[PDB]
Amino acid sequence: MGSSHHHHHHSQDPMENQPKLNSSKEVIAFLAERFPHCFSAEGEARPLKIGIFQDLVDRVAGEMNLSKTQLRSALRLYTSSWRYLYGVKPGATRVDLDGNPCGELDEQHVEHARKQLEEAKARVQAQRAEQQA
Repeated sequence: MGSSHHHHHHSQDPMENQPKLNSSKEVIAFLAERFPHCFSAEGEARPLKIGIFQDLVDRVAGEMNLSKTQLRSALRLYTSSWRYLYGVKPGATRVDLDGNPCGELDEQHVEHARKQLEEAKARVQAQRAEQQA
């Protein structure tokens, strides 16, 4: 069974590809089992891009449980996470799923992206609680 044979790459992820993606959340999780650099699953998120999705989709998609758009949505879900934009605006992503900053940036420029959350934070702020975990 399975369309893609010797399909791309699974790691040694703790989450594992247990639930069949479910068209958003747990596909980050796939994304992450698949892309230990790009994605977490472990984690809330990490600075990603969005146009990555397309790249993903090279790789990701209907390997298990994706019809791309039910992945691009994952790439909405966790991308609406803050933890996502703890960098993401430029190549803050650091990945087009090989691990190039969507090849868009260096890191010393997504360095400021890395501080654009300090923009966020600083906007959010007030409470002791913000980046507290």
